[PDB]
Amino acid sequence: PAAMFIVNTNVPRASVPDGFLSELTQQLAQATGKPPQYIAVHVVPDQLMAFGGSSEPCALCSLHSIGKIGGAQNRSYSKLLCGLLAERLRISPDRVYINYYDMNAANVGWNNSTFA
Amino acid sequence: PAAMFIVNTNVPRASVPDGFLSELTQQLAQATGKPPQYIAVHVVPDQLMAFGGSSEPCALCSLHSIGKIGGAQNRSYSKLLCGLLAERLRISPDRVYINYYDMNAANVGWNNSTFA
Amino acid sequence: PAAMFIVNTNVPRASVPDGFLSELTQQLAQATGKPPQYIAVHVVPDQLMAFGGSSEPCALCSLHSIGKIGGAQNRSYSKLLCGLLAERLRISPDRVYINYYDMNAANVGWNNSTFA
Ligand SMILES: CC(C)c1nn2ccccc2c1C(=O)[C@@H](C)N
Ligand SMILES: [Cl-]
Ligand SMILES: [Cl-]
Ligand SMILES: [Cl-]
Ligand SMILES: [Cl-]
Ligand SMILES: [Cl-]
Ligand SMILES: [Cl-]
Ligand SMILES: [Cl-]
Ligand SMILES: [Cl-]
Ligand SMILES: [Cl-]
Ligand SMILES: [Cl-]
Ligand SMILES: [Cl-]
Repeated sequence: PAAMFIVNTNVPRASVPDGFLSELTQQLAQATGKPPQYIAVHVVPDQLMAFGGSSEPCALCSLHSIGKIGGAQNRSYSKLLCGLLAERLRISPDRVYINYYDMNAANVGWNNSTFA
Repeated sequence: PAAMFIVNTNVPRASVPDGFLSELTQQLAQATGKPPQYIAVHVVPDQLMAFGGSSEPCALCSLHSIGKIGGAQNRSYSKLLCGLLAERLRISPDRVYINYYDMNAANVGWNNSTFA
Repeated sequence: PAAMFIVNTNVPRASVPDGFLSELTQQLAQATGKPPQYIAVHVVPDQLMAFGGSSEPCALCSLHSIGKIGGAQNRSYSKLLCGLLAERLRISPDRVYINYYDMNAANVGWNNSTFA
């Protein structure tokens, strides 16, 4: 039942608020319905990035999840996650892409095995 | 109609030209037929990498796009992108991998929603 | 026949042993049956990450391969790779995810073309 969220951004590290990784863990566990134990978060600041040819603040993100991915769900995750990047990192939501991936359990390794 | 291009390389940051992300943005806009506003670019230098067991300059890259991905198009993008990586980052084209992803609009978040 | 392996971890760079990239290359070549010349490896230490909300050592990894991906094969790769991360980076196997991707040859660029 794993899920993992990565955010890559040109915002500097010092502008990522204390607790951001915990907030992402908590809110993604609520949004996906998964226990927080199985949510992993990876935040990558200070990146060399451009969005539409502008180097103003932006983010490129991915959510990989075993299940809980689909049309309506992804719209709800995007409202949640773009809102968090706007409020916490001051990145405009129209300068964020988030790619969503529904992983088959047999294609996710954990603890010397897979979830298949 | 988003697209995005990521380059991970062991070439040092000082060797990535200041104009490289703009050059990639413009050349990918032309190659995909998309307005440059829709293209995001991310360059990640100074990485700990090996390609075929050697740590000479190399790159591992990804192009994710809503449409404009397919057998013939991907052959053409590989020539474009190997040319840019060879000239601007001094990477031999046989030390470049590019993974191509045709993303469904429902699986790309932007601006608080998805493109579906 | 390309394959590539990426490990992202919060373990510090100084904790990644000399020879780790070579060990990954050789062990993956053996595991996948591919010649090492086709294997790329990418290790990303010092990352800002959490797994289950905790920032104890963890890793998020990916193996992309043209073929040699499947249920039993991925279980075997997970035992190998978690074992290497435990022995070499001191990361607990229950704090590792590895995502496996079977890439179509037409979607992997190399040297001015694709593998199709
Ligand atoms: C030069 C040769 C040994 C060679 N190096 N190499 C590195 C990565 C991926 C493929 C290849 C390859 C090939 O034989 C082509 C035809 N697949
Ligand atoms: Cl679930
Ligand atoms: Cl934090
Ligand atoms: Cl999958
Ligand atoms: Cl679209
Ligand atoms: Cl080697
Ligand atoms: Cl070398
Ligand atoms: Cl998709
Ligand atoms: Cl070889
Ligand atoms: Cl199998
Ligand atoms: Cl182990
Ligand atoms: Cl594919």
